[PDB]
Amino acid sequence: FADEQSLVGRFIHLLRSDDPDQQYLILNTARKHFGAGGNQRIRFTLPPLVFAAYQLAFRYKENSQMDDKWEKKCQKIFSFAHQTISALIKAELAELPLRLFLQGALAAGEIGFENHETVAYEFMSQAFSLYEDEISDSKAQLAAITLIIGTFERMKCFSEENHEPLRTQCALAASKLLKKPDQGRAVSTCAHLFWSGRNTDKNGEELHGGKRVMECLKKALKIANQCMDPSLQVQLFIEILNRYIYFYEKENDAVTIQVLNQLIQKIREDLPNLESSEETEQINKHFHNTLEHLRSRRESP
Amino acid sequence: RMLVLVLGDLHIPHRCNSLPAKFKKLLVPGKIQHILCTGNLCTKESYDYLKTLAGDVHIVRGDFDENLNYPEQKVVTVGQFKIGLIHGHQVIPWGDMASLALLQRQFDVDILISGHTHKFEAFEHENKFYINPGSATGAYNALETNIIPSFVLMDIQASTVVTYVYQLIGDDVKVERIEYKKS
Amino acid sequence: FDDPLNA
Repeated sequence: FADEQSLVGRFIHLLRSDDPDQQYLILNTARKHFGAGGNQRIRFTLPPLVFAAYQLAFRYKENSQMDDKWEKKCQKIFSFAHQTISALIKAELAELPLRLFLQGALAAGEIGFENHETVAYEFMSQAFSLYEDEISDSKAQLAAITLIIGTFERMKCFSEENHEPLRTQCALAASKLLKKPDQGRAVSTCAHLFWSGRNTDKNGEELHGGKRVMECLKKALKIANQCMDPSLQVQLFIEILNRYIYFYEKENDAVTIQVLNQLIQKIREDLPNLESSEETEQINKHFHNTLEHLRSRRESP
Repeated sequence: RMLVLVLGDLHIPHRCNSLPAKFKKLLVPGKIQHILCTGNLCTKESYDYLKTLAGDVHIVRGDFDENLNYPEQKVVTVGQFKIGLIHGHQVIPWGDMASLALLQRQFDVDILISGHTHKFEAFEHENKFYINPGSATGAYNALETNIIPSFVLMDIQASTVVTYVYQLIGDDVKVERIEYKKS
Repeated sequence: FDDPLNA
């Protein structure tokens, strides 16, 4: 079942030499054709078909003047790729169709055909649906939610009514992780959507939500205060502190220098509270490097 | 005298059947002492290719790697240089330079190398060195439409990395070099 | 330019 790979990998390259009009028909013909492979072979046989659909949609935008229906054809491409990934879900597949839906949303956001906002929103909605339903391992949940936040932070096709659902659902899903360190890391990662992530209502510029950013980090510190393991606790404090540094260096006026001082004070308070090991040597070097960065171009206290 | 090969994001066979011919010709066994791979060579086939090129192969899990073993992040030493390995999809924003240097601080590596951007970048910041080869096969990236296949190899002398970058610009392979010496 | 490989 792991053999036809390169075969399709061959068919996908050579076919890229034809015409997009024909390229749709050939992909469509390989569709029911390859889906008849079974619940075993399509694991390695349909992902190339999905990526070929996305690539061909970009190619259709390439001919935006030589074709007046490239928007309609792109709606066709993304609906066909939706059906293709849903077929991958039918064979009980949790983590691969999730990334495929995220990639579909990213591509639809960049292409910019007519009705592409709804398509990208729908792909993201299914990404969250597979995240809630079928992914249960803590490690896989953390990896998936980090993937969702990274992907979602980069697209700028949503309006605030459409941008806010995924923002808040990222906040909730990341906050409902199993382990406590996982929760802290995901909530800390969530600030990037409020700061860097863009939306259409600002005509392209980022939200620059400075004050919501701190609320995410402040919730991560409250979680770090519940780790019940000094070694891991202090590490979470150093990580969260470096997130504070990241936003302060990007002109987040709501990141007061005093918060930096209090947070570094807690670490100096309970850093000697651990004993020698390789792990503590790395933790000490992490913190020492963070301060030595602060000392570089010494600005304020 | 040691030379290593850093390459990733081949995406075989999701978006790429195989590497570019000129590339395939330039990578021959024996010359390359170590191989540091970042991206997702989605199938073990390409892993056995990288094991053909050299004996010490170091890969890290990417977002699309169906494998069962690759670690999310690795820190390996070559000679005297501390090298950090990570694909780069957990380094949010994906291409953020300020976010990568943060990983450097946490890692305490002298050279931190990542991918998932499919854009090659080699720069020195805060007296530390950051390298992103990109896709050796010039795979598809949703955010960049004019992608140039590239890879990088660094010959760690002794407290001195020289990094050469091969690129398939047009038809012929154009190369560039950036140098960095230990802090 | 130079190369540990070919031209």
